[PDB]
Amino acid sequence: GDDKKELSAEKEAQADAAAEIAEDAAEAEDALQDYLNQQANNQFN
Amino acid sequence: QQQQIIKIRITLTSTKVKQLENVSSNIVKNAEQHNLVKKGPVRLPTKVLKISTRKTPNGEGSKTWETYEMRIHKRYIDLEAPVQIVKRITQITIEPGVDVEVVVASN
Amino acid sequence: ALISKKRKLVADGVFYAELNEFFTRELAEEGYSGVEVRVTPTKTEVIIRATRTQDVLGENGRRINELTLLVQKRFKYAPGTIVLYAERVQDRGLSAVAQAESMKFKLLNGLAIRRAAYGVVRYVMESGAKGCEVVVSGKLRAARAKAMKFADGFLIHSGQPVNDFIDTATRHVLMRQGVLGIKVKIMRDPAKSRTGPKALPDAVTIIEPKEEEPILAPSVKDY
Amino acid sequence: GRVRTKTVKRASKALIERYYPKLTLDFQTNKRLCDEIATIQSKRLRNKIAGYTTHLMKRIQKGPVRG
Amino acid sequence: MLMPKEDRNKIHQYLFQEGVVVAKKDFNQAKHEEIDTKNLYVIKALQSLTSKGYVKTQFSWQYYYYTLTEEGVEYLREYLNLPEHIVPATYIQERN
RNA sequence: ACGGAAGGGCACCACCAGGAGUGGAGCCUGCGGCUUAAUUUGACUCAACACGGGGAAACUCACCAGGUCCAGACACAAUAAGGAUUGACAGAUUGAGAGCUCUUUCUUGAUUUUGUGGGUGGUGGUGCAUGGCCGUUCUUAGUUGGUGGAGUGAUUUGUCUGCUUAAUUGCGAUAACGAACGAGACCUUAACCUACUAAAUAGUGGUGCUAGCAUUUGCUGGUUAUCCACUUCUUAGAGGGACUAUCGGUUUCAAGCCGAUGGAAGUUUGAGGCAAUAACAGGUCUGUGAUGCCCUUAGACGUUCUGGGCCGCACGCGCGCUACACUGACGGAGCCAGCGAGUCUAACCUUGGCCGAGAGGUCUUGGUAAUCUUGUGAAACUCCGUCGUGCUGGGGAUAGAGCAUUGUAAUUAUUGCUCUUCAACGAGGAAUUCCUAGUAAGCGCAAGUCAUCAGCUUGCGUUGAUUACGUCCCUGCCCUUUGUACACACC
Ligand SMILES: [Mg+2]
Ligand SMILES: [Mg+2]
Ligand SMILES: [Mg+2]
Ligand SMILES: [Mg+2]
Ligand SMILES: [Mg+2]
Ligand SMILES: [Mg+2]
Ligand SMILES: [Mg+2]
Ligand SMILES: [Mg+2]
Ligand SMILES: [Mg+2]
Ligand SMILES: [Mg+2]
Ligand SMILES: [Mg+2]
Ligand SMILES: [Mg+2]
Ligand SMILES: [Mg+2]
Ligand SMILES: [Mg+2]
Ligand SMILES: [Mg+2]
Ligand SMILES: [Mg+2]
Ligand SMILES: [Mg+2]
Ligand SMILES: [Mg+2]
Ligand SMILES: [Mg+2]
Ligand SMILES: [Mg+2]
Ligand SMILES: [Mg+2]
Ligand SMILES: [Mg+2]
Ligand SMILES: [Mg+2]
Ligand SMILES: [Mg+2]
Ligand SMILES: [Mg+2]
Ligand SMILES: [Mg+2]
Ligand SMILES: [Mg+2]
Repeated sequence: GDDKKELSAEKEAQADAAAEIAEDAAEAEDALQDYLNQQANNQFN
Repeated sequence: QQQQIIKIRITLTSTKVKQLENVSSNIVKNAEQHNLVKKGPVRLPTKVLKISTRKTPNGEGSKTWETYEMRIHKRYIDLEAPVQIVKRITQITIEPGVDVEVVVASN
Repeated sequence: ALISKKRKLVADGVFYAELNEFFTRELAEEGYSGVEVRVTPTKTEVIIRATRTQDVLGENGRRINELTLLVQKRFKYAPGTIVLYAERVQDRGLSAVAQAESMKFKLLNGLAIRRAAYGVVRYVMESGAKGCEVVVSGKLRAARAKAMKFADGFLIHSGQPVNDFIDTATRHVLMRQGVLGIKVKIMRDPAKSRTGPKALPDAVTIIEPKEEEPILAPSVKDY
Repeated sequence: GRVRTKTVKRASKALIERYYPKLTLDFQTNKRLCDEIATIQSKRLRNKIAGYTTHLMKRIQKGPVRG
Repeated sequence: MLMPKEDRNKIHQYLFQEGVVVAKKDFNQAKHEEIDTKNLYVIKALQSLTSKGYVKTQFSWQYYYYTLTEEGVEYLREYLNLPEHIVPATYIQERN
């Protein structure tokens, strides 16, 4: 990374931590095949 | 209608004294707290597992040695109580870290 | 059974250690963050502290089943004597291991090195940390190896409070040109310790005196 | 050597500053005083302190002290 | 590998039951725990099954952790001929 | 950042004052070298050379002489049920009861085999591609920010003449004030608790039951519960204790330092653990299923099996052990530690009894252990003898012959015992190492390794000094000042 574009790092970094707070706020609420294995040879026995 | 004094020996063993002594003094009170008959916690000599090793993965350097150690703390409390309290006292009072052992027997 | 107590406690540690490993490998993409093994009569209980516990689970119980079976068949348990339970962690933002594995992941979707770490700092900080610090060592794109410190806020580095207050973790992220190492170091505010010392051994609070209005010639009050 | 670090000497200052009535030429009670009157995290650091805040005390009696 | 169909079956069979296999990295055992063939037969059997996408392999502390995957759950469904809506330890046990 | 300038410091990996030595010898053991089929390899100033936990008989193992096997995923293609392929008894063959290969002619049934692609293992290379860990600088004391001051600025001052400290530890001086990392604090261990909570897995007093000698009551023993009581000694929980206290010297009467009294303790209480910023082409791909790239992949650098090798010996270097005797050797006798460790799906730690000169054997036994081994009755050391300064009975190298143990295996002699054989070495040139109090030195023990093997290491206790309590002379480092055309920074 270039020292000549540090600000642009810290900023997208900031936003990264921001969207990380998004995913962790929407987690403060957010939104069979039977017969069995050993038994299908006990039935087909 | 049941019960009967069975003469019991609880042995507590761990590496974390606060929890160990948690379960220890908790037990002793909660036994005379309803009038049993015991011999209070006997702390056996705490015993120290050392491992002494070179820090280096290889060979280079002044030979720095380094000793790891693990302390084992073992208690035992002897109880004279009916069949009931025993199990009541075994199942609960449990704790992540303390090993409880209950033996019975005259010998 | 029939084991020397010495043998037994050492024995138990190894067990935790093999266990912890296994999960760290199997459950990385779910932010595995550590375990604990509660021994009881009738059951050995294993709680998985991972951040994304919906995946640790699977469709109506698919994955934890597999895991148990796995854990079971290895150490030779008797189907029922072993029990697995996943469980989200209170704030990943103060879990070394959590954030190491985050970088690993960050850096594998190929975020700029600094962008990766600098956000990792700035989230840990946000998660209420009293200091954090990240090292990235190894080789990127150039041939010669480098290293960087990324740190913010307050850390301490010596003596017992270390054991008390700083969490650390090294993870090895394996890339194409070579393999570089992450080192995360979060330090938690001692003021909230819940169960230990509530401050640095350094803290010396002086209580603020009350201003008093003295004088007044004697007198005495009856009751 | 037995040179008291700043944290000890700093703290002694602060205490004499605002508890000269109370406090004594006696360490033993200056000790107990420190418990009520200030939080410290270790018995060692407290006596280390109270011993020195007694020192400073013991020689204010014989003239001022800068600080 | 070189191994009779009989041992291939036992393997695939056992895999379809448990939906999971473990095995110590040590060839030359000649008897697996649980399964009934050579250790070598297992490890390399699933190795194939894995590298044709049907199962995950995990290593750690010398010990091979095999997980049956959905796409595989089809394949050995064929190899064992058993009908759709069969099994693999993908029930919730009793009231467990 | 660096200097071959200048001024200050700091230190038994520096000297002073001394101790005990290494350097000389015999052997043990690493490194070189040489030799060899191979004598696998890393590392070479402190910071390579009893280091890689590296004590290799197989294994380990990487090296050498040979012999098997694929454990060559998966994809396409080919051969192909008239059989793709697999195995084998005997013989031959072979080191071999390897169907290795061949003779012969059964067997097996789509699991292989051939090809290309793609993988895969590899103690193969590369540590000058890397992670991680470690060592070194460092027995060091340094690093940074807020508000203020200076500067256009990079920066600076704060972070300093002096004094002080183990310490950028403090006092003080002061365009600075007041803080944080590192030092301190903290934690661990060894010291003090007749105060607190207890104990047949620790121990004391009394009492029974009882032995011995005295007898006048006494003295000395026996008895895993015949009973009562206690917690001094032992154990480990919770507290308490010390803060260089009181006093007195000395000091910019400042931080401090010194002496005396008291105290378990007054050298950071003694010893450790932790340990900022930064640096090195330090070491490690031979710890890793950590790893990039390179090499190799069936007549293999994969792996395994048989045998040899790491031990080879004109010689150079390093760590060590044992000694050159009388403060001793030998023989009888006294007889005292502490840190440890021990067997489940097993053969670990071993008491007691026998047998044996011994090493050892055999029969039983206690212990998953403060319960048993074990009071680990250890060694120096203490006592009474013998020998008498003579290479002597100091010394025990080398060597012969016999017994026994571990092991599938002991030859190139694993180790142990016995008789014999009886070397060098008469205190060590130039040089050089370590160290300040329960320390040095002497002395043995347990643990790691470990089937068997410690002349090594990590710890431990036993006996217990002489001499400093200083300095900058040597050596090493740190600091200012100062020069620079260096900044990939004097490689
Ligand atoms: Mg600090
Ligand atoms: Mg410290
Ligand atoms: Mg001298
Ligand atoms: Mg000399
Ligand atoms: Mg071999
Ligand atoms: Mg091919
Ligand atoms: Mg090819
Ligand atoms: Mg490899
Ligand atoms: Mg290097
Ligand atoms: Mg490295
Ligand atoms: Mg090299
Ligand atoms: Mg010193
Ligand atoms: Mg300005
Ligand atoms: Mg300066
Ligand atoms: Mg006591
Ligand atoms: Mg005295
Ligand atoms: Mg180099
Ligand atoms: Mg490595
Ligand atoms: Mg060798
Ligand atoms: Mg050495
Ligand atoms: Mg005989
Ligand atoms: Mg028995
Ligand atoms: Mg002679
Ligand atoms: Mg002799
Ligand atoms: Mg040994
Ligand atoms: Mg060694
Ligand atoms: Mg200049």
